Amino acid sequence: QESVKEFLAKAKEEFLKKWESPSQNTAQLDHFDRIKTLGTGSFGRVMLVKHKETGNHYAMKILDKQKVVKLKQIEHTLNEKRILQAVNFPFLVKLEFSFKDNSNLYMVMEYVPGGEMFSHLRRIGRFSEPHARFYAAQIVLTFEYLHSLDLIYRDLKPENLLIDQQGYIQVTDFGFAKRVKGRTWTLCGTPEYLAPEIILSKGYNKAVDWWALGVLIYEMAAGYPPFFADQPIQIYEKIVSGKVRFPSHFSSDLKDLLNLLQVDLTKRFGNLKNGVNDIKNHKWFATTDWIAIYQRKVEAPFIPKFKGPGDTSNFDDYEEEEIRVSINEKCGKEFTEF
Ligand SMILES: O[C@H]1CN[C@H](c2nc(-c3ccc(F)cc3)no2)C1
Repeated sequence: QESVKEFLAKAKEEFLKKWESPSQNTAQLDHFDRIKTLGTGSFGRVMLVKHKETGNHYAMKILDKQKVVKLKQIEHTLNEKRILQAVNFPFLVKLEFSFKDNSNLYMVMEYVPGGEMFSHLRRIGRFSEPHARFYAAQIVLTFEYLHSLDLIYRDLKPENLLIDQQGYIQVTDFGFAKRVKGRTWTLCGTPEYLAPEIILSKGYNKAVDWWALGVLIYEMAAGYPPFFADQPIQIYEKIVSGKVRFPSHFSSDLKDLLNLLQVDLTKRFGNLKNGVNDIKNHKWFATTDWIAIYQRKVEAPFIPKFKGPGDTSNFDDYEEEEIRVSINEKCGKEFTEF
């Protein structure tokens, strides 16, 4: 459709202008009050903060430079910030500011108070097909956008999909996203969502995101992932096997679409001559109005319960640790471009 082709051509022009001249150093730490830890990992965490002059709330991702170096995440961290400052799409969390100091790297993002899709899925058990289809359509459009910019996302899982005040998705965590025109080789991603070609250490491409969409749709509609097992090595054996079992409650159209979980990447939907259109035109999506979804004109199946833009009740509790800043600069060379 020409209107879609023209939209994507403008989207790539605007991305490239920011990609080639990235913003830097657009805030500082003492402009914000720290409120609460929203999540934690091996080299970073995310904290709710409030801007002291405007009163606006944000989610601030804080990375310790020395730990980034030690866990071999330098390039990944530079990818994350350079991509986030350049993209713009209705279903991607927005980067508002970025900066660094002697000790840390900071990405200040919009705060989405409805919490992770993962929490809501585990509460209710499983989503109906219409409810799963509403979220899946947003991921299909987001991947069409990212792939047209030559970006692979590589971290799709329910924990990275936040639910906003209108019940739509905001994708967060660009820590494994990368600009790739051909193949790439890094081992990364959560075990249950890895495509076979990642597990087998091959040069892989954007088809790994369409595989991960198949895992996400199965998990939303079943309540558990298709290759579940107790330990990673057992998960990986099931992934490479070519076999999947579907619950009897799945529709025949859903089973047929889940062409996404095709072990041969050269036969996988999203990676054929018609690209994303094989997914968008599949019978499981026959009731989906793609333009209305993009315009946020569809009524969502679920509106999260929260009291206001500072409420943290849809996130969980972590031990609260200091944000320390050394008097000496650490790892200045490695992070020059941030
Ligand atoms: O053998 C026992 C122990 N684990 C099994 C299990 N059942 C599910 C499940 C989750 C959500 C659903 F909607 C449906 C089923 N997850 O684990 C049952």
